[PDB]
Amino acid sequence: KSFTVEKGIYQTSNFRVQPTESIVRFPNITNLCPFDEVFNATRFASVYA
Amino acid sequence: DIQMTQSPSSLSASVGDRVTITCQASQDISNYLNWYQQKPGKAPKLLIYDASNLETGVPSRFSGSGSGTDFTLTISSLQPEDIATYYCQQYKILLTWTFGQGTKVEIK
Ligand SMILES: *[C@@H]1O[C@H](CO)[C@@H](O)[C@H](O)[C@H]1NC(C)=O
Ligand SMILES: *[C@@H]1O[C@H](CO)[C@@H](O)[C@H](O)[C@H]1NC(C)=O
Repeated sequence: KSFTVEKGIYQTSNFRVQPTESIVRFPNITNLCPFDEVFNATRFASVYA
Repeated sequence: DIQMTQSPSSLSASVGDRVTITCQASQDISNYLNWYQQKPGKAPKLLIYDASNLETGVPSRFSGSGSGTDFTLTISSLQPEDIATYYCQQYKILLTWTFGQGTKVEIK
């Protein structure tokens, strides 16, 4: 924060290396999921059961 | 998908006899069945609308029972005024509906 620097040593900041690629991994299950059987079903059960 | 089967395809009997019929399914469907009768003509008719519950306005010569995937219908005393077509159908999805195949009856 000045226009003049005295003789010596100084410490300013830090450095970090950057990545270059993106990787994702998931299991290979490919079955359609049965949400249909419950949401639009015909008759629902009773509260006490 | 849901698929039915009926058995046997046809049978014949005489008056005053017990008759039976079987309807089978590929997976349990929890007693949501019914049967339809349709004589040669125009209008199919509702006969039994549950596992063992019958529609009003029909005499008491009919019975039937079942659960899981095993379902049987029967008539205790055949009468000559019974020559028609029969079917079993099911329902568990809001719309995925299908009838069976067909059962034939003939008199002696
Ligand atoms: C799919 O995942 C299974 C799980 O072990 C694995 O054995 C298989 O090699 C993977 N790939 C294919 C094409 O099945
Ligand atoms: C249930 O049935 C309705 C019929 O209109 C459909 O729009 C809906 O997507 C179905 N539910 C599921 C989870 O598929």
